[PDB]
Amino acid sequence: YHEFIVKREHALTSNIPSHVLSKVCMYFTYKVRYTNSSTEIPEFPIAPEIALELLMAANF
Amino acid sequence: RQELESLMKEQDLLETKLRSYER
Amino acid sequence: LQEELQIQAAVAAGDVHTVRKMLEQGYSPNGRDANGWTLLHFSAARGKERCVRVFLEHGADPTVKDLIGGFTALHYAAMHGRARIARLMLESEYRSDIINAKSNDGWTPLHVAAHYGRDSFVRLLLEFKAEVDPLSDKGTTPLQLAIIRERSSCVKILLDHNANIDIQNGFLLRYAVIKSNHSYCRMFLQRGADTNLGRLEDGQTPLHLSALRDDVLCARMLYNYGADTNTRNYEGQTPLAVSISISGSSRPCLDFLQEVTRQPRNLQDLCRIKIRQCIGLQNLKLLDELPIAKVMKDYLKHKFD
Amino acid sequence: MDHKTTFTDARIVEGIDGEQTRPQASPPELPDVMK
Repeated sequence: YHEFIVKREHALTSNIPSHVLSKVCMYFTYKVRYTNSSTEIPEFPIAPEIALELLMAANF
Repeated sequence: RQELESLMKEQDLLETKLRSYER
Repeated sequence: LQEELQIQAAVAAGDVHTVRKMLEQGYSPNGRDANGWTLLHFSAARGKERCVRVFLEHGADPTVKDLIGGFTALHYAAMHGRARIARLMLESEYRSDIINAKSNDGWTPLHVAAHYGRDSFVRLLLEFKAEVDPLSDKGTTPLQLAIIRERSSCVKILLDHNANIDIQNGFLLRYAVIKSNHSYCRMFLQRGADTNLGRLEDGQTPLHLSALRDDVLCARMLYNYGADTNTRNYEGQTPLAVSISISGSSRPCLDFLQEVTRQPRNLQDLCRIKIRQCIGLQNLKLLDELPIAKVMKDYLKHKFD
Repeated sequence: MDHKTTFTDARIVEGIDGEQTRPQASPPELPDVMK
């Protein structure tokens, strides 16, 4: 490996308000888990109200 | 695709019938 | 027997002075030949505009359908691009009875004009507020007739009058892919055609067929505008599975499809997709009215692609 | 088989509500264009 932190190999996919960073993190996990995997990639849900800000955050 | 074939059949028929008066 | 033969010749010769003479003396403009053709049918098919105007003035009914198709005089005008003759009939008291009239097989004047690539006549009909997507007896709209004769200018005009670019669940993208018309594919994408619609017979999507024809440029344009890599057809194949029914690797199309069907795409594009879905793919000028930066909106419109 | 601070796979061994809920598991008023 508000506030949060995770495996630097999860965050290899790259301290923006809480709501944004909250899911910017959930993405890093979902990415690696389903990256190069052998099953259908489920949808990464993006609520419309946080979506415009999550985009501005995603410099990916 | 057989989708196109029927569409082209329909446009064939359009042309045939418009032009039929001199046929 | 003389008078009908003589008024006919006056029309075919363009002798309009005679035609007005006979109408004043009681000759009716509303008989029919053995094909059901009236003098307005004859006048329109032969391009005799002056004859057309005076026939109307004396009660000639332009709604009459011929016995060989149920075509009106306005259909035959639509066929030969006779806009001026049509504009007379559309300015008559019968405008709303003729503007969308359907032949026996369901073709409206707009169907005929789009099929023949008559730009002016298409603008004419839309000028007098014709329905843009009437359905033929096979379900076909005018745009689709335009599409399959490749009447690009009429395609551009109908889409500009809000013809349904997604008719029959993405048939325009289907057409572009089937023919490998990449110009068409790009133009329909920049205009907002939905990439995630399956045909109702075999559930195939544009990305599915962009794999049946190993066309990597089509596959890429579709994915770049947000085609879903794991949608499955009616036989359960994803788009990449389709390219595997030919397998044998060694081709940029499956190489590209492999690279996109495993790695989930960026969160920047996943937010582009939901925002554009939320705002509505045919309402994407509402993005100019948004609180973002040019660069951000440029990315939103796929401008620099 | 698979406070003001806040995951991992799977034991509360934690060197910092199986007992489907998945790696994927104020925002202001959305502008009127996205309503």
